[PDB]
Amino acid sequence: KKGVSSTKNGRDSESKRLGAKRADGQFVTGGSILYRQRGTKIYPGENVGRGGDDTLFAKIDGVVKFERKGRDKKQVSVYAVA
Amino acid sequence: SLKSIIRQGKQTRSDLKQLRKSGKVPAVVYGYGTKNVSVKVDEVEFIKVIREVGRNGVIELGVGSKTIKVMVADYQFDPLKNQITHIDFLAIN
Amino acid sequence: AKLQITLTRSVIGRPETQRKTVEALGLKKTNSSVVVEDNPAIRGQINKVKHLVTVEE
Amino acid sequence: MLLPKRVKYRRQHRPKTTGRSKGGNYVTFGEFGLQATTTSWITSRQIESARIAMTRYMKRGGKVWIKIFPHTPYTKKPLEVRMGAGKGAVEGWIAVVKPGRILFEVAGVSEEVAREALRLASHKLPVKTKFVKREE
RNA sequence: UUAUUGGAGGUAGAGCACUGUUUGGACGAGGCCGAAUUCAGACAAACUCCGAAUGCCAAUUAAUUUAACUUGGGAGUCAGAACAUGGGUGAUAAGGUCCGUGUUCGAAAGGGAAACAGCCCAGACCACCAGCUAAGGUCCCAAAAUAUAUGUUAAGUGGAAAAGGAUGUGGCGUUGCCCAGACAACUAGUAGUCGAGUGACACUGCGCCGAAAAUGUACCGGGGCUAAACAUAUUACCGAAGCUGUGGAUUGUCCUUUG
RNA sequence: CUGGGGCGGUCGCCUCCUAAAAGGUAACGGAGGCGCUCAAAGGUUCCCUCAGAAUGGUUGGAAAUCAUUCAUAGAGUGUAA
RNA sequence: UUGGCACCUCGAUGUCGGCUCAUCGCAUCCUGGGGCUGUAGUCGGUCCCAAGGGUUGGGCUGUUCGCCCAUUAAAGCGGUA
RNA sequence: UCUGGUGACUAUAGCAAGGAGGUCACACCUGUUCCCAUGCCGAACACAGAAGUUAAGGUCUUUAGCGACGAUGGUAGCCAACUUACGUUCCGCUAGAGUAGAACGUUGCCAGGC
Ligand SMILES: [Mg+2]
Ligand SMILES: [Mg+2]
Ligand SMILES: [Mg+2]
Ligand SMILES: [Mg+2]
Ligand SMILES: [Mg+2]
Ligand SMILES: [Mg+2]
Ligand SMILES: [Mg+2]
Ligand SMILES: [Mg+2]
Ligand SMILES: [Mg+2]
Ligand SMILES: [Mg+2]
Ligand SMILES: [Mg+2]
Ligand SMILES: [Mg+2]
Ligand SMILES: [Mg+2]
Ligand SMILES: [Mg+2]
Ligand SMILES: [Mg+2]
Ligand SMILES: [Mg+2]
Ligand SMILES: [Mg+2]
Ligand SMILES: [Mg+2]
Ligand SMILES: [Mg+2]
Repeated sequence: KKGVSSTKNGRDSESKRLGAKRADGQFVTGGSILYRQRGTKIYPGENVGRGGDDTLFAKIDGVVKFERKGRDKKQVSVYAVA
Repeated sequence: SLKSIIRQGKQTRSDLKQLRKSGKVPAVVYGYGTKNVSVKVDEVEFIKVIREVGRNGVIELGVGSKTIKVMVADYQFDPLKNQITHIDFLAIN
Repeated sequence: AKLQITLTRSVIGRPETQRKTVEALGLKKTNSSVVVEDNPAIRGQINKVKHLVTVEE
Repeated sequence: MLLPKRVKYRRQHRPKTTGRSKGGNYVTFGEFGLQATTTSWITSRQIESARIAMTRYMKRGGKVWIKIFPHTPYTKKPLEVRMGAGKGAVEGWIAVVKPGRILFEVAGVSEEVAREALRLASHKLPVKTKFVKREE
């Protein structure tokens, strides 16, 4: 029956949905979103262009592949061929 | 001088510890003039490797033929039972 | 090159994937049977839903 | 009363008290060691109260170290309040021992003396202990 | 769902190269105790040069089974609970509270756990004085072995507690004392005379004490047990509304030669 | 809102951790910010590489410029992570 | 005892002290039996086994508790809504 | 084959040391009238040139001492199963991190001249 101290913070942000939005192998279309981040965790490759610091999105038709070309960097390409 | 082992038949299961209750110890061999053969030496004679030179030395084992002039490379000494498991061998060539 | 499966233990009280595998072999209630051709697609399923089934030959 | 000087954040979790020991279970410094075998905490005041009882039987002779410096804080909410408004302040420090890791290493002594003095400080600790000497 | 391949991400673990915390050795940095670095060690939810088990999205992939989705009428729920594990809070306190993830109850009757929504087996369409089996058991109340073989304990441990204490008792290992004769016991102040074991350690199973609460024995369910207890294996048998045998029920599929 | 209520503190957005290697995921659990600023701190074309550690050199902050050498990012990015 | 949790009771489970009347544990206050004393004896300290029986009259405050007076072989600690 | 230009290969390729040469090809320098320009100075950028030099850059051959890659065996963790309230065992799959065996002083496409 004693007056307990006041908390200070609580107070979380909401969320953002991150991570992969398509996966290795399937068939995508020329506006769709591959991957998105608050930075650059995956560089783009051929036929994939960046957005405003986010949302690696495929230029044209095809299927997707993930790939590395340095020792740490990773990239995404789409080949329209089939 | 005094060692012997059997070429431990590979792909053993996780019942490897109920033969460690008897005083065995698994081991492998390396070396220039060999290929990696898992052996099963019994540690009852491993009060008799201190009794030749100590730690650094040479003692042969004879797993069939080709008693390798070897040297004790490393332990895996797990306490709380005061025992040694998985010692290793290394030829000198 | 044949296997016949028999469901011996029951299916309630087992988690949601193993209860969902055991109809894909075709078993439907206990003490049933089904005869299946041997296939490495089959003998991966009965590894998962082992400790229930009794097989032979 | 060994304390950390600086601590990043003053209110932290409690360590996962399972498993084996990380390492540090081979003695390196003294000839004679004392390791543990059961899984409690030690609360930064045993570790000096096992140091003063250790020193006086040897009359400050040979070298004696410790090996367990407490890093983690732990908080006790004040005298009889209802549950939940935030964590309480710290009151001590702690370092969790796993089974099978060395507490004390002593040197500069015969065997028959130091084996007594480790026993006399093994009753000041909330753990079960066992004598040991330089795995060779 | 499963095998195959290809992938996303940084937990458990590990580690000190990174920001930070550390105890030890030599290392310089005034005129008798201290000021950068180096060696050997440690710690971490907001520390990672590393980094799995599993899950997760996709193969125009192959095997097995039965769903899935679009539209349109009709709702009900928005007071959950206990177990098993990963966690925060709490005091590694609760039949506590709060999330993840499974099961069962809720909405599920039977058999076992002495009785006992949440634990252990298993899902009741109804009949019969039929057989096998699951979980738990087999001297009696009460269906079934006073079964077989190896051992163990002497306390009712089984049939509720730790730190510690101790020539309890077994299978285990190492080692130093030895008919030249110790360790028991005699007589000397140099130590003589007695004829089969004695100490240290090291690891383990089973015990004992530590053990005090309130109508009446009083946690075995009771009688009672030195095997009717524990460990180790091998054999039958009982054991449910499970599954079979069989009679008729209602609905569906397929033959449809309407069975 | 509330581990019954008034009292104290909170009420929306942003960033971590808890969160259990996809996403998601609570608590009166742990830490921090914002309710703008910039006519150039926006666009383009070229070119350059850092904070420090030494080593000496009018002034000496221990360190306000100058060179030389070893510097993989140990600096910087208008604002908290 | 002071709390923590909200599981039963709000279509009522009457709540502190005291009188009446008990009943039960032993971690024992007296009495019975011992060990040990830094026990000369008489007294006294400390510990073990022991529930069969005993456990006081007054002033003060609603009191519980408490202090104080005069005794007694002693003025025990608790459970029983 | 070798020297140069442009590609791919996770630094196995690079730094750290040491020895070898020529400039037929890169450099080093000779200058600033012009092309252009240093918040200054043609050191750099550009331009004009070829007497010198292999010391330097780059090239080539050794050295595993610096980093880097790295197997077989183990041990911790762990999906599934069993037993149990123990900071648990036991059985069946996947399987690291550190540490050792070591491999390693690059590889290969296409051009123009030998
Ligand atoms: Mg960890
Ligand atoms: Mg954690
Ligand atoms: Mg709980
Ligand atoms: Mg849940
Ligand atoms: Mg259900
Ligand atoms: Mg019953
Ligand atoms: Mg009866
Ligand atoms: Mg029928
Ligand atoms: Mg309140
Ligand atoms: Mg996540
Ligand atoms: Mg209470
Ligand atoms: Mg509740
Ligand atoms: Mg009502
Ligand atoms: Mg009523
Ligand atoms: Mg009333
Ligand atoms: Mg008594
Ligand atoms: Mg009485
Ligand atoms: Mg009066
Ligand atoms: Mg010039």
